[PDB]
Amino acid sequence: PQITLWKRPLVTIKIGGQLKEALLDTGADDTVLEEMNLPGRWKPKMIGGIGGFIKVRQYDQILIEICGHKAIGTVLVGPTPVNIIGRNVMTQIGCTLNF
Amino acid sequence: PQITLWKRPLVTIKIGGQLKEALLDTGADDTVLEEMNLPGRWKPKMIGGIGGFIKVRQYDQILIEICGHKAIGTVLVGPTPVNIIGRNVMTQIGCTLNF
Ligand SMILES: CC(C)CN(C[C@@H](O)[C@H](Cc1ccccc1)NC(=O)O[C@H]1CO[C@H]2OCC[C@H]21)S(=O)(=O)c1ccc(N)cc1
Repeated sequence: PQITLWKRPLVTIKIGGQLKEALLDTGADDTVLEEMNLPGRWKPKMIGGIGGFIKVRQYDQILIEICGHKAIGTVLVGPTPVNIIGRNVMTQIGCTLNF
Repeated sequence: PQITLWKRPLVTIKIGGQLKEALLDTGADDTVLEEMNLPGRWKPKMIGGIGGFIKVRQYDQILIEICGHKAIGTVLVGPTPVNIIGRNVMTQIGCTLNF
């Protein structure tokens, strides 16, 4: 779909059999989700924002479904205030910016 | 133009007579710029993100020029690691997400 930006660009994702709302974030390099129940192994990692860093668990090769599209890639799980879909996923569903 | 997301959606902006590189950030409600010399009055404000919060100076009715397109609105200045063009400006230049 085409999405204007007068509101936050929220989309419904399905990941690990769970339904969540996440922000389409062109300013995010990778995908970060609030604390969630994901299966498998993971390697620690820290990511920085506008206020500093957070420590997260990096899961590899995780299936995400967004508004009918499917993507596999790295998902970071940690104390983010909001679920964010980063560029690593949006490239796989063909998301573009247009002005 | 149309912008894929395989790399950071960086653009060049003209503000306060200065040229700067900024990241088009659909995940940012407000525009936040690194420390820079801006004229006018302002009000203190704090904004939050990944890792915590930061103190910024809130400038209102500030002119921004991106790819010729002109916008006017609130510009926050403070210790952000990256210049961010938020939804408050992208809406004025007709920016949309498309997938
Ligand atoms: C977390 C969002 C709800 C809000 N953020 C916008 C977001 O795009 C930031 C904007 C951003 C971009 C670069 C550096 C700091 C902040 N990017 C970010 O945190 O991404 C991190 C996760 O993947 C990595 O990608 C880059 C940093 C990592 S934010 O920077 O904190 C922000 C919050 C409020 C306003 N008014 C303006 C900006």
